[PDB]
Amino acid sequence: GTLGRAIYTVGNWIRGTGQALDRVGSLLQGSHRIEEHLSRHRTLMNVFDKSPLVDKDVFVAPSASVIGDVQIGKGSSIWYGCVLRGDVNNISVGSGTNIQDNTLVHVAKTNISGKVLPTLIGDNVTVGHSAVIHGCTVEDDAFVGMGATLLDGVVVEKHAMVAAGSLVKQNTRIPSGEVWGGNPAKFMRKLTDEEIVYISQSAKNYINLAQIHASENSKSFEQIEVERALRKKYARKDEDYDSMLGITRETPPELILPDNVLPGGKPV
Amino acid sequence: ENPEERDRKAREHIYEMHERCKKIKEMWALPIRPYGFWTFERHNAQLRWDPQISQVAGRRDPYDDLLEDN
Amino acid sequence: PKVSEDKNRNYAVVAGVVAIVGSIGWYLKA
Amino acid sequence: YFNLSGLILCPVLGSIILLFIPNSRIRLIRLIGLCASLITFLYSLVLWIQFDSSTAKFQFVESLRWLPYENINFYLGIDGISLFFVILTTFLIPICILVGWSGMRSYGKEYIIAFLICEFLMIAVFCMLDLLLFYVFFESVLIPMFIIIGVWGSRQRKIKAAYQFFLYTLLGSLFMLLAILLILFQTGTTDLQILLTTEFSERRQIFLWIAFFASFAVKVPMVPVHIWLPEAHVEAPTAGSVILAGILLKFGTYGFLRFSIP
Amino acid sequence: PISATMVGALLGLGTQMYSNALRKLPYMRHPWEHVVGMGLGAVFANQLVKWDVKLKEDLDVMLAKARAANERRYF
Amino acid sequence: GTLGRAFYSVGFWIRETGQALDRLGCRLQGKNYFREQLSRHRTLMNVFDKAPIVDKEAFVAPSASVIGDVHIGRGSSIWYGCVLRGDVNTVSVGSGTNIQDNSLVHVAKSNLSGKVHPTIIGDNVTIGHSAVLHGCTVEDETFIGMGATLLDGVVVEKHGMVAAGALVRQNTRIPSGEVWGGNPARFLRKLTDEEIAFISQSATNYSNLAQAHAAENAKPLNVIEFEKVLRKK
Amino acid sequence: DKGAIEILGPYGISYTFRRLAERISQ
Ligand SMILES: CCCCCCCCCCC(CCCCCCCCCC)(CO[C@H]1O[C@@H](CO)[C@H](O[C@@H]2O[C@@H](CO)[C@H](O)[C@@H](O)[C@@H]2O)[C@@H](O)[C@@H]1O)CO[C@H]1O[C@@H](CO)[C@H](O[C@@H]2O[C@@H](CO)[C@H](O)[C@@H](O)[C@@H]2O)[C@@H](O)[C@H]1O
Ligand SMILES: CCCCC/C=C/C/C=C\C/C=C/C/C=C/CCCC(=O)O[C@H](COC(=O)CCCCCCCCCCCCCCCCC)COP(=O)(O)O[C@H]1[C@H](O)[C@H](O)[C@@H](O)[C@H](O)[C@H]1O
Ligand SMILES: CCCCCCCCCCCCCCCCCCCC(=O)O[C@H](COC(=O)CCCCCCCCCCCCCC)COP(=O)(O)OCCN
Ligand SMILES: CCCCCC(=O)OC[C@H](COP(=O)(O)OC[C@H](N)C(=O)O)OC(=O)CCCCC
Ligand SMILES: [Zn+2]
Repeated sequence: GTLGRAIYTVGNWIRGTGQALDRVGSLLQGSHRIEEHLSRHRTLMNVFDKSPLVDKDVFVAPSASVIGDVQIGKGSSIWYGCVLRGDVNNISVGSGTNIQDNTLVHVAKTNISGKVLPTLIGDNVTVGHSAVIHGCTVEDDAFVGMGATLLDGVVVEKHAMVAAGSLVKQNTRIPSGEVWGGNPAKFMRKLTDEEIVYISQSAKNYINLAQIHASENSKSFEQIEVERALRKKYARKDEDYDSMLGITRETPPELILPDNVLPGGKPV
Repeated sequence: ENPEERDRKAREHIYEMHERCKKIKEMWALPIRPYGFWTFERHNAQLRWDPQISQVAGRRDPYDDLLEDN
Repeated sequence: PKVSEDKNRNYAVVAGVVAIVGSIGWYLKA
Repeated sequence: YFNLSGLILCPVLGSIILLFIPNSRIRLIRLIGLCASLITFLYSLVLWIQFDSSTAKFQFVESLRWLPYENINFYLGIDGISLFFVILTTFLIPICILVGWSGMRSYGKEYIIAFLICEFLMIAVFCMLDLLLFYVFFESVLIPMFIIIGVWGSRQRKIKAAYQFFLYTLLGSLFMLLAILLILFQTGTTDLQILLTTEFSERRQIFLWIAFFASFAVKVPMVPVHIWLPEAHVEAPTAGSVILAGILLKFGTYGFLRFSIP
Repeated sequence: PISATMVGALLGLGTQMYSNALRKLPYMRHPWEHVVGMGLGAVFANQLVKWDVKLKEDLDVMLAKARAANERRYF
Repeated sequence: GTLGRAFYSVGFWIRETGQALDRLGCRLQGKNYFREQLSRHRTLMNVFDKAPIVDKEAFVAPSASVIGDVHIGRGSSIWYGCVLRGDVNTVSVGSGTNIQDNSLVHVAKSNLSGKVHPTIIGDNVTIGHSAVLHGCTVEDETFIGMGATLLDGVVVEKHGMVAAGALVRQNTRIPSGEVWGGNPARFLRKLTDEEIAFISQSATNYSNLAQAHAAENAKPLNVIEFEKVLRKK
Repeated sequence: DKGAIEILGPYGISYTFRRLAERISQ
């Protein structure tokens, strides 16, 4: 009531004094420090009357930048720092195809070689970290290693692998079952069936892993505070005192991950 | 420094230091148990409390209560 | 929204103000 | 008016200022340490100028109470014997700082801080006129030199040499401390001006002289205890050897000149 | 000269920045508690001197009483 | 200098005291909105006096990180994800250049390797995607390939092309008109007139595209999105 | 130096404290 109003007025006076002190301290600094501002980074951005068509189930990290004419299929994911600039031409990410951290997918100017085609990444493909894609046509069920660079004109066929740290030269086709790699990107060896199983399992594991990141990067301020309080409260445990009190403190469901992301599916 | 003041200070320092030295040696000469510390007032408290509780039941001379009737 | 709602927190603020004022008076009056 | 207080407080301020400076600012640390050492050296040179050379009384005397009954107190004074030792011990420190100029990026602030604490503790040794506190600052030099030998040694042998030096110094120190205690109990004070005017009995003179010799002969190696000096000298930084050879070997001679012989 | 107020203030600032250093924090982490520590150090040093004077007076009185008690042995 | 740094640190002390007072005032009123974990990223970050000098008609992406003494010419562009960090020395970016997406142009972090050479970028210079320029100096009208890793002490002459994926070793000069590629970088072929014309036109194409991206980035922040994020149930 | 002075010194034979401190468990 009256006490609450008085305390509110005192708080207003204290806030005013604090802001005045902040301004004075900024003046003494010589106005050399550039003040932090509200975030102006747009996750999804239009360029030329063109909008991305990100699907409902896609996980697009807040630090990612899906720009221009980008079409992303169900179940796929775009991870932190990844850039998909489709301003000049089209980029079509398939279903289940995840583009990993700091990866760049950019399409050519439709005339880099005269008969350029858009970047068509297929289904269930996985692209490694820091990879660079500049106009490829990666077919479905493929693997691009981390750090690999695919120049314009290349076509990674189905069930083919590009080794990490490779440079696929322009107009180079990787046949099915090969593991082409190296800076010249020459033939290395044939793929075993275990490698194919590994590719499929990695794609499915990343599909299952994108869900917890999506559920964590979209929480509101109120939910974040509650989860932080619960995490602090259950960080350390004391079974002796709980047994002495006859209680059993159990971790809340908000701090439990699905068993499909644990190393071996640990229920207990 | 003024030569007279320095010498005067030195002599005064020696003299006062010798007096303080004698005082501190006599201080160390003091025994741990003072001469008749049981004679002190702080160490004589039963002599002042027992007369006040002399008539309390449980401490009386047996013949005391036999004469308090009259 | 010019009202502080938490009654317990308001009493803590009042107690802190009283403690500061009393400490200042104690250091001044004696 | 230049007195013994400022000459001792200058290294104190120099070491305090470097104590709260970020280690990334390597240039500032070196500049401030060198400036403090040079200011202390100039202060000593000025102290030389105003030194009277016709009086045997101690000059620039300063006092600060230590025991509540003024039995023992911080008495600071210089004479014609310990003036040049103070000048030398303030002159050697800037040279020690300049020696490790190039490599100072690796040692850090703890190097110059250690040398400044060394200077502060060695200026007070040559200026103390109280027997007990002369021992307190006499054997306080171990910690800075222990750190200097161990932390910034050359090879893995640095652990052994530090142990040997520290152990010999302790063996001398406590056997001298017993004599200091016996003198304090009998005389009543530990002031040099009073201990030089007290007639000691003939029997007690030999025992006290031997006990004083035990601590001093280690720091001025005569014959049987000269086995720590070579190892400590070789297993020491270049500036560290200058301190051990320039000043720390002058404690025994000064101790004999100031206390034992009178 | 060196008064108790200035040595107390320096000790308070030093102990505040020493506490900040011990916790791997910047020296001047919270500027207000540095001022608080300076004030508390000055107050503590002044109170220490004021207590030391009274303590010496009381010790002198007790020692006078002890010497008087000892001196009576000779009668 | 040293006098300025003391005033800067005192400014931090006073600003911290003011912010603490503001937080205390918020807490008396019951508000706790200061606890929100907002991103502290600044597209232009200064290190004491060293602050980036960016021309008015230069596109800098909001996610690009420019730190220290960095100079951007008129018509240049720093695209998404770039990190232009010059602190021990300066990073000079000319006019008409285009640091493309996820590219790194930084200077050495210590003097142990020797002297920190400033990074200089000419005019109409095309830096490829994910290209790391570490203390080099490229002349104008040159092309740096995708994934290139130019090291320090490297001079790329006028009309010089560094092939994609190449790694130019330390203290290497690429002669004018020659293409250097592979690991390590070695001479491969001489540039043709058509490639020179394409290099000239790519700079203008990206300069025109950066204007459109800047126009789309200068639009007022959407309020519908802000309201939607505020109410999440 | 390396002989009698060292053996009778602090570590030639005075290191028996290792053979003396370890016996304190009794
Ligand atoms: C660890 C740091 C080491 C620093 C010490 C070396 C630096 C030297 C400065 C030491 C210092 C501060 C102590 C610091 C405490 C440490 C901080 C504790 C933690 C804090 C976080 C005390 O030093 C003086 O104090 C004197 C005591 O009075 C003592 O003199 C002996 O006393 C007799 C006894 O009765 C002996 O019989 C006799 O032989 C000596 O005369 C001596 O101790 C010494 O002279 C400086 O003196 C300070 O106190 C007094 C002066 O007295 C001053 O104010 C006084 O107030 C009234 C008196 O209450 C007086 O009425 C008033 O007139 C006076 O103005 C102060 O303004 C200031 O000058
Ligand atoms: C530029 C020149 C001036 C420059 C100098 C400017 C000076 C500004 C004036 C005064 C500065 C005051 C300094 C006093 C500061 C005291 C410490 C602040 C204490 C404080 O957390 O606040 C109240 C607490 O309530 C009290 O339990 C105890 C709080 C009682 C004390 C609060 C009373 C403050 C009123 C001050 C009078 C203002 C009069 C007007 C002043 C403005 C002038 C117009 C908020 O509790 P809370 O539950 O929401 O949250 C707290 C808080 O988050 C942390 O302490 C803990 O993390 C948390 O556990 C919880 O305890
Ligand atoms: C003596 C030689 C001279 C030394 C120099 C003396 C100088 C005078 C003293 C200067 C002290 C300066 C300190 C600056 C003021 C900071 C105090 C803020 C403490 C505070 O806000 O309260 C919470 C903790 O309480 C606390 O931290 C209270 C800690 C108290 C510990 C000791 C308590 C008294 C014990 C009796 C004396 C010690 C034994 C002596 C025989 C902080 O909370 P938070 O935000 O940090 O987070 C949770 C951590 N709990
Ligand atoms: C004049 C400014 C008063 C500002 C009072 C104030 O902020 O209290 C908080 C501080 C730090 O304690 P917190 O862990 O709650 O940090 C809370 C942190 N401020 C935060 O916002 O996260 O308390 C002290 O140590 C100071 C004790 C001496 C207080 C006089
Ligand atoms: Zn491109």
